[PDB]
Amino acid sequence: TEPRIVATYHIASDAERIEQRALALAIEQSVECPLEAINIVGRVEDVAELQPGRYAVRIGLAAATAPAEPGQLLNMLFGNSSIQPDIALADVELPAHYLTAFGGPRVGLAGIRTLTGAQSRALTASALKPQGLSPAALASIAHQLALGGVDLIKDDHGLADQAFSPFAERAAAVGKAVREANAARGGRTLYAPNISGTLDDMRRQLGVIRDEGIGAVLVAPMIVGVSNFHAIVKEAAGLVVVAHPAMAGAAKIAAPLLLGRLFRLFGADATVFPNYGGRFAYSTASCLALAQAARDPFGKLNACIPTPAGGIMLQRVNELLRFYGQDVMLLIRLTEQASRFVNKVADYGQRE
Amino acid sequence: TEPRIVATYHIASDAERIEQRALALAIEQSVECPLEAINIVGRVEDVAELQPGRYAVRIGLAAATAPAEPGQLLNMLFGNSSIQPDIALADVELPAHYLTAFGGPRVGLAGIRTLTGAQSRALTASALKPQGLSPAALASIAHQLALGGVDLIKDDHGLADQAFSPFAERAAAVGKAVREANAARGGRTLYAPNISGTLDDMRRQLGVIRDEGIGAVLVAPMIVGVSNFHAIVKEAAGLVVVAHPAMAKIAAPLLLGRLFRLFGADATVFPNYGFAYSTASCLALAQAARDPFGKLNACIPTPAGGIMLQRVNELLRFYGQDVMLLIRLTEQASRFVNKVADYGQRE
Repeated sequence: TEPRIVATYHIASDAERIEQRALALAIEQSVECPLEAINIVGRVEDVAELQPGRYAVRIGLAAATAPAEPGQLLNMLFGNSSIQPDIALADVELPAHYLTAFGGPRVGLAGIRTLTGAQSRALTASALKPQGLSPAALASIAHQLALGGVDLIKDDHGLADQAFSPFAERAAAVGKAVREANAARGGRTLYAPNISGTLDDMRRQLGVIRDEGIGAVLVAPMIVGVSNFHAIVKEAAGLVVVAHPAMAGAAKIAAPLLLGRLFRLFGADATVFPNYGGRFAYSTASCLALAQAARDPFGKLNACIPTPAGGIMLQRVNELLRFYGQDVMLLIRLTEQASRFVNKVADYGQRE
Repeated sequence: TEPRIVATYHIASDAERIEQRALALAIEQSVECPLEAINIVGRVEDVAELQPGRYAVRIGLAAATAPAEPGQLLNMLFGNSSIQPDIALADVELPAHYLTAFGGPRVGLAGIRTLTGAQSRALTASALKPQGLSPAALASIAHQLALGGVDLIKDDHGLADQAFSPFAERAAAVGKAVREANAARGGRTLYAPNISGTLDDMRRQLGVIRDEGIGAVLVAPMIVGVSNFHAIVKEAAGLVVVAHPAMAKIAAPLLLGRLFRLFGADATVFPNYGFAYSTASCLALAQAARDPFGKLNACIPTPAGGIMLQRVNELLRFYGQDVMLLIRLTEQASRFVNKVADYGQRE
């Protein structure tokens, strides 16, 4: 008897129709047949009331149907049900063999700490914006940020391979600028350029990263396909792999499960998400759960650093470090103001 | 002045906050900067009240930010905003150069008609289920379906490369069985096996399809990444490319109809109103798939649902005959196929 995947879904339904709805869900994410058309059919393990009108439903899905293949796993978890308006995928309990197969973060929270020199303090990141800029202007900005002691500099997630500032030219100009800053200040700032397109495009761009001696990379798994994201993770070669959540909301998969657990499972070393109280609508509950899914014990897998983003000002730093603890990377006269932020973070939870 | 992409979004907002929300939208899908941090910024071209609490917002996005690269285009259209709960992407008006570059369906509605032998009638499809059967048992089902004159046989979208029926073994067994059936009844039934995994996995599986002489392929673009779906379309070599909506808030007509078509889908599967799709949405999806769209071929809308013998005439009145309805197996199959063939002709 092979152990099942237990997926938890949240369903908007009545008490009258919830039992029926749950069975239909088991079918939809299994054989997708009437029973008359027929170990493989999904089992309704449990139905619980979260509150009136909203249920949690545990479904046992035959592992046979979903090999350790990211796309196919997602397919069996939520492929068809994603089209329904009354359902969200909330959590997934995978058999241990899935965790070993996928392998999780290759560098992880501990690895990034070592690379950046952040022993115990929280880390800092910034993005290169706006995307209209030439690689030189982007480079100049990166230089100022890195001069300020920021741990990780990432591309705007919108930056890809535009004539504006083609990937090759941008990675060179920026990576060069970050190195120079590191040398002058004795820094260990990382740069994560955004790789894009087909798997062919992504590997070519990874080629440039490696050739330029760049130490990190940014990828939006839900854009490029999780199966390809995972493939790149396996080719990353000690690079810090930073995941971005672009298009993660297109289907109703809960953020903590997706950006936290699944992204981590597939190989993300850091994972970007909109902080509560930022421009987006994540609850504090969700942000905390996301952080925990990224960090907490999960088989033998490395932790992934939660990387919150939003209106993160000098005034928010202590709040966020109280909220998240110090195992977090906060994403926010440039060099001066950057140093201000960096020093505020470093000073957290130590003697005045 | 290069023409902009004009994306239309639907927003849940009040009259007091809508103008502001619209501006923030324009920024979010553009520079994603405060203005203090800086023709790239998105332009709010128009704001209109659909119903109280619901606005349609037209945003002019600089084409330079979104090359003709499927993933990146989706990125700039809705990457970030897909995270927000108050917005949906409803339509997109692309500069003609986008249509030319992507190329649309290589076979199209006309081409599938020719391959299938369906001159003017609606077409028919069925899926191989349940998942978990051996390649031989799947093959046997395929044979019975094809014997009934069904135009296209697709893998269950859930079928991939599982141990119980590996892609190579399934494609061979099922492809053979469909050919047999064809030779026996003088048929032209197509088989579309589901390809998946990484782009490497997809090309290997595509290689098996071509080696087996199979005439179609099934792909879920939102699973495999639209950029890779489009890469496969360019390698499909005259195979009918059938899109499946697995993992598809982008409005269904825009995504399954227009965008899938744009990227190269020759047929597009979607849940019929008869899931939660409205009749309005199903009709619009059909139209997005079929109607004039630059010089691009039409993509055949392929509705799926509890489509029964008693539903055929309804659905053909609804969609017209440029449609492929998805749904003693041979006797009951033949009965569906003949019903479809008989629609809108003299008794």
